[PDB]
Amino acid sequence: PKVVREAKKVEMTEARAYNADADTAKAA
Amino acid sequence: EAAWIDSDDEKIKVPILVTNKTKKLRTSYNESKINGVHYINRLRSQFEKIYPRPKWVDDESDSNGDINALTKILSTTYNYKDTLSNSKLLPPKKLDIVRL
Amino acid sequence: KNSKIFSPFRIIGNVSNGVPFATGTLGSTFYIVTCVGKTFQIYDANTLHLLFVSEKETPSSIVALSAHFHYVYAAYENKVGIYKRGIEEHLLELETDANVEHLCIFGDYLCASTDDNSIFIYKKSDPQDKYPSEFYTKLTVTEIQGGEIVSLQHLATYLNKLTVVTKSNVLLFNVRTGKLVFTSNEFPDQITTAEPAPVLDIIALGTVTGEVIMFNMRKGKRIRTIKIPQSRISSLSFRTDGSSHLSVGTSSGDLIFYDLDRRSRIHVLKNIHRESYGGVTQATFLNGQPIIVTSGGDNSLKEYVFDPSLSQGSGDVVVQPPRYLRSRGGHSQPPSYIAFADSQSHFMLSASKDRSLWSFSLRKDAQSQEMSQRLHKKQDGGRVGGSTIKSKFPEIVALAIENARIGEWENIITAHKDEKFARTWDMRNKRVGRWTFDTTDDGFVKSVAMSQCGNFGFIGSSNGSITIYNMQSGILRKKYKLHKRAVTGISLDGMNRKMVSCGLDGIVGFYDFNKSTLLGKLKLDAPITAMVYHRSSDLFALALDDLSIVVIDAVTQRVVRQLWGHSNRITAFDFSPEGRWIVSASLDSTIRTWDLPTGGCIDGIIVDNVATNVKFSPNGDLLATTHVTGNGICIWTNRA
Amino acid sequence: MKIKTIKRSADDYVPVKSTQESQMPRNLNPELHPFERAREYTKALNATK
Amino acid sequence: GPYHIKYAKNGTHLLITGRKGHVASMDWRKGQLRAELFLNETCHSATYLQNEQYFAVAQKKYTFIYDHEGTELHRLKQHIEARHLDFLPYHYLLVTAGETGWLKYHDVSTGQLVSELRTKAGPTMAMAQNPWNAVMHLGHSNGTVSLWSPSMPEPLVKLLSARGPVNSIAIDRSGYYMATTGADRSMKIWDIRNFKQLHSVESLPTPGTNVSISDTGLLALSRGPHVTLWKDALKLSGDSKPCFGSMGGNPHRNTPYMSHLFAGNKVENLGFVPFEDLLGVGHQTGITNLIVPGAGEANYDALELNPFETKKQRQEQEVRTLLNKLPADTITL
Amino acid sequence: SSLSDQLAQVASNNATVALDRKRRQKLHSASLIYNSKTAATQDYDFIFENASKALEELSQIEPKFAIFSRTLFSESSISLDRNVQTKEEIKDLDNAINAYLLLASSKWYLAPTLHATEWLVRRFQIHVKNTEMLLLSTLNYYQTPVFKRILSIIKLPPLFNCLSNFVRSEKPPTALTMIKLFNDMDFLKLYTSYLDQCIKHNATYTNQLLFTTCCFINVVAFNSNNDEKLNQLVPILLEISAKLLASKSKDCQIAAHTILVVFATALPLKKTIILAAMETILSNLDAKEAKHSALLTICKLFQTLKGQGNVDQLPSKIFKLFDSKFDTVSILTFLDKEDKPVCDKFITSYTRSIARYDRSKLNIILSLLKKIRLERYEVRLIITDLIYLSEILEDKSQLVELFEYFISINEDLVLKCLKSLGL
RNA sequence: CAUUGGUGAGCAGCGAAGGAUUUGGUGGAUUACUAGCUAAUAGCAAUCUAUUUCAAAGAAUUCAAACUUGGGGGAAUGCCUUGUUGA
Repeated sequence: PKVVREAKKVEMTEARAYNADADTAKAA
Repeated sequence: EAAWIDSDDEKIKVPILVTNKTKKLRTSYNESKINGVHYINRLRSQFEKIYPRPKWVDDESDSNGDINALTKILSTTYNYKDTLSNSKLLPPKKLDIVRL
Repeated sequence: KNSKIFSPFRIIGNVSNGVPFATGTLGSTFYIVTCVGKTFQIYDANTLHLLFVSEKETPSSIVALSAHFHYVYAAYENKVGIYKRGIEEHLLELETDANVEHLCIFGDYLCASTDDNSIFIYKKSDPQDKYPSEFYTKLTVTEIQGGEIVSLQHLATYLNKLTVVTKSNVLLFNVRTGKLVFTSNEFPDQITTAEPAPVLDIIALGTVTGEVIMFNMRKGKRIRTIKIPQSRISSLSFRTDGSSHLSVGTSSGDLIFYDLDRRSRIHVLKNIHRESYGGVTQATFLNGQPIIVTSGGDNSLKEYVFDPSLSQGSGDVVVQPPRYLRSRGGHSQPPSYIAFADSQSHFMLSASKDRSLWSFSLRKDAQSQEMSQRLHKKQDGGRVGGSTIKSKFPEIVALAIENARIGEWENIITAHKDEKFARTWDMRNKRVGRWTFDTTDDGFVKSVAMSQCGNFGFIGSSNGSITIYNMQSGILRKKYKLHKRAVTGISLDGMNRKMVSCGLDGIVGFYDFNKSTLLGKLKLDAPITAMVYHRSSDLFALALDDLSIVVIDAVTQRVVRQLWGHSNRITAFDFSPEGRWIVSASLDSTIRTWDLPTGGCIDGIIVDNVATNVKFSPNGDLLATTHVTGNGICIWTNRA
Repeated sequence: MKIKTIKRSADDYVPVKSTQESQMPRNLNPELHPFERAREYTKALNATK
Repeated sequence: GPYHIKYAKNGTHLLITGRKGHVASMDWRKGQLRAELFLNETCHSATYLQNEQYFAVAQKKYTFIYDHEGTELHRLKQHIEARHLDFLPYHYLLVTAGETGWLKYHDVSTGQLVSELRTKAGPTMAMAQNPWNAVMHLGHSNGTVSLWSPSMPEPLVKLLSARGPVNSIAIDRSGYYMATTGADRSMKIWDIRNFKQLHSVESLPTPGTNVSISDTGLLALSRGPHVTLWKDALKLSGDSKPCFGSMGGNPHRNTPYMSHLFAGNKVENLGFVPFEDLLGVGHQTGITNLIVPGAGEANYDALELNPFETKKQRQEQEVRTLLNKLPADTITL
Repeated sequence: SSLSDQLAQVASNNATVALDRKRRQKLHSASLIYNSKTAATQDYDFIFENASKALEELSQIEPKFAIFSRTLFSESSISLDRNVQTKEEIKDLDNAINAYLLLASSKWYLAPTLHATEWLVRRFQIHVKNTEMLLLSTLNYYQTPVFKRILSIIKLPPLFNCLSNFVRSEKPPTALTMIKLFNDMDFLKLYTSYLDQCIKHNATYTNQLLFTTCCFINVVAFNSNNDEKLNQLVPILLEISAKLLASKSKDCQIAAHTILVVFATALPLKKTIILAAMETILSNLDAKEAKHSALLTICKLFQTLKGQGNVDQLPSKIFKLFDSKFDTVSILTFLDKEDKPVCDKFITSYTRSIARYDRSKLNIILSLLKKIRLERYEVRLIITDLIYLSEILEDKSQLVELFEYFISINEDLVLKCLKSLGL
């Protein structure tokens, strides 16, 4: 027999992300 | 060391506890306002904790006859059969023929 | 060009035009904001359904797009429009007379960049607002600092700083004050794209030859360079699952994945988007997943995934090639012929000039499919013969359908271009049907028709002949000859009784059909260019050649109405469902609605872009027209 | 942050040989052994019978 | 449907019921699947009955007792509409408590319905068993819990617990505490021996949909799609009561010890895996084991329940337990 | 997906944990030497005694193994378990297992290896956990009863399905099975990684280097049709060819030579790629055997390329390199060989390079042209190079001498090229 | 003479750098498209907790409660209902 290549159902786990909207700040 | 320096980014003063997303930067349960340099250093470390640091950024940079050459030109070229050369000699076992 | 009966609704069958789309996380999940000319559409990135559509058509095309959590910013001609859930929430007019090229939003600041190298900064009035509105300042790029501006970026952890990648160098501005804190050394090429990496400090710059420069901004020095030779780089995205990968998307359609730990080339994907219409205009790795979304100006949007390895321990030395998860699309080229399939006004066939016949959906725009052309095994026990490298059928220039036998034999006839037979198509299975219908005197099929009962298909040729074929059996039944010049329209009554044919010798011939007599011969002035029959009332309309519409009562066999008033040739036209109006679109860029009782024009629209087909729905809610440029179908309501 | 859980070794609770009777661990928490007097009364009544 | 977990007392096997017909009995460590039934009446709950060899499921109306393979043994007629099942396993009594509001104790070893009690206060909303005691706490829509026993027509004791109905009760292993949770967004820790409430939490943000007291006195509460766990709430000191937040670094409040919110689900029930430290949550789309690093007890006993119990050890042992079954009639308070 | 299939993948996860006394005799009775019942009766302390004795024998034969006595074969290694350990710890244990399997892949016809690796099999379940490194190590013994044994115990990974058919059999696997293993592709990626690791830790030998050679040859032969398969199999074999050259074992270098030769005669590679092939070959050439093989190889590669640019000069650097590595008397005795490989294209490329870069050894040029029988267009190119050389240089005696050699053979071509340029 | 029954060896005819049966896997459709989570007029999405507790409001059938049973005879002891003796 050869090698089997069959596709498995892809489901989207989540991941974190940075934020610009913290990244900017304010003078005094 | 870097190649630029930001006078207002050091003289600024920023709060923390006003936003859920960044209450977790603090080291004490006292501090509420940090200046810009320590804010930026905390924030860099959090970026590290979000997206961990790899090998390709950090450990490796690009900086008679060599040894690397076969691998290098393989990296460069993408379709390695010589076709473009006006080969003058009809190559064997696969004919190229079009019906008119 | 305000009208009194019809009003515009939306434009079906557009997915992207080539502006780089924008993406937006929303929580744990992703959406995709693409722009189609003067609108933007928003797709569930997991399954690609049409969530939202921009509410009102913007005054000009959209130059730039960007998205964030709930808001999406489009920068058309001069202004920036902030929209939430589609509806316009803020206008933001930039105090200049030059168009807005690029646009980047980070923190408190929105940053818009015009074309005469200037950067406008809009700052939130208070950070408990949700999008910025105070004008802050206006940073400018003098020609000695850099070339033209190419993109705006904001790398992580950079407080109040803006990375402006110009055509020769990269600048760093301190946008709160606005002192140019940093300039990079001049790159010896043209910079074409830029994109920030999920490592710190590092922006990946793609030049105009195959050279991607990983450039470290805190130090200001290159750390890596990667040479594709002879390609034009047009996209860069950094796979951030944890496997250090890169997708460079060239402007020829190649999409080349690099493995940056092991300095290798993982893969190529070749012709995923067309070389002509732009190649790969955007190609992004969704943040956290092995999913890439690519989109190109051939009106298509695609999604490719990465399966995990086959090997247990060896892991990330055996990398599986990336396969194809899912996609939507439309025509690449403008459409050629449209026709409503069914009498709920659900589905619409439409053939387009890239030879492809889609069937669109008016309700849900995921139900729309392309009708495949995979031939059937020849019924004779022989071999069907064509070039082994396959290509689509010639452009489908006439098309007629009946829904009365759907499921039991074929029910579309199509007539291709510079081609001498018709092809029966299917509509249930959505596939090429098993019969091809010749014309039997060497004459290019000029028009086709189908009986009401769905048994017979008439194929008028261009040397006058009429051949009639059974559709269950594809087999030739009858063949009349009355015309001598081309035959440009065929029709049959709903009692299978009287047949009408109109041909360029200015003849309308009426036949009986149960028996085979010739029942009359009417002669007009000019050549006859199109016939539309209307069945319930037995009236039909012949678009003549002398710029006139002539309505004829197909029973008493005489001309009943004559609609003058056009000024150039008449492209296409259609009776109402109730037999009362004619809509007719003509090459002076007008569409007119005529009333047949009073015999006179009661409406007219002047269109900026010539209309080339016009078709009512059968259940008479809508009017679908199609235009000379722009891939879509324009849908219109019915105030009557 | 000292996360430690229960890690039972199989080689502690089942013998690697084949000819060796699988060991019984014990624990005398009366909470684990609930019905003292009813259980023993029924062993007395069974023994009588 | 939404699912429902039951770990076999031994620790090894698991039984999941759906809500449409999907019942399955598995081994979960070796992955091997014992049985699988696609019966289409809405099942509610299930239990193992003594081994992995027998189980009993509620159904639309009756109770069906199946084999280890799902060949139906019996159709229990007299248990009409049993929304709740339990098995009290030294006395061998299958206990159902209904929607009729009748409580039936059934001896699954000889096949003879021991007792048929009338709980008059309406359809039983919750049910748990004192394990040290084998006495059934049924919690009733008045807001009152009631302790029964098979040889007594009247409730042994009534315990006015909540205002409005009683969602779920769960009793300690040591037989000495009871946490109950109620639809007026409440949760109360009672001291069953001496029958005094220790201490009570009176405003949860959404009703306590379930509770469970582990094999180490640790408490798990579940409120919709949230699962919260408090450690050392089953003490008498007033300084134990489960708070949700520490008012600025106050070392007397008992902030939770673990937490997990599922996002779209809604947790149906929950149990603790017996001798490993996990708790199994059963929800609308499956099963999950959350690793809870204090939860179960480490060092079990082997003359009662091995988790490594072979085949011969099983069949010898069960005839020993049958031979020594306590009468139905013992069960005092 | 079904409850059955999710449970199946659970059991695969917890595949080596003894949850029962029955399962524990299944696991523990799989073993390399003994039969089932005897193996399942004995215990870890006995197997360790046998293993320590055998590793002392192997340390005598090969002295690298004392480190493994320090770290995987101790009394502490009696005690340790594999399933009770966190993932960092498991990764390290698999590093030590992989390094052991390398540094005794070469001794697998020896009862001491049988006994020592049998302790690794039973205490650490290498036949379940890292089988891919087990099989890629002991692969080339594919007839010896030892490999039949190893198949009989192992559970075959997803890339070894050909043997999945052959498992548990008295016949061995056959050569065409091994070729079809390699003729799938993702296996070629895997095997290449194993060889890079093998090279970098320096444990190669003629037996297995022959076997890998014979399989890369045979893969190119079976793919000799599907030009897309060939064009996509270029980077993998040419990566191995480069790394295997950059090694310092003459056996490595001969294997890389034969791979390059077969691959370039099966596919027409570009000129720049044959040039860099020569660059790497020469630039790490030392040994005598490799010198002879490398000469044959470069002649064959240049004979393969054909088109335009057919017969040009080597560049300066490659020419100078070739001169350092090879004397003109060495190339002259090579042309004095009896067998005489067809080497005309390289000879005339070399000659044009001499006459454009050295301008002295023209006596040597006449020697070379006396030795070999070139072709007409090579004559034309050489004669025109010499014409230009004459018109840039003093009409020297040896340049004259070359000219009357061609006058001896083909006055008329001299006349024709003269009509191209001159009188 | 048939065969409307197999198994084959061959033509005519069809016929563009091949053709014909069989089968695994994934994607999209199958109802008519308004985005994610939470304690929800809002925040989060890099985080809910070192304001997450308070106050208020909130306690009939003083127990309606198996509308839920295959048929026929019954019921020691149970259970149940009505009476009753002694506290």
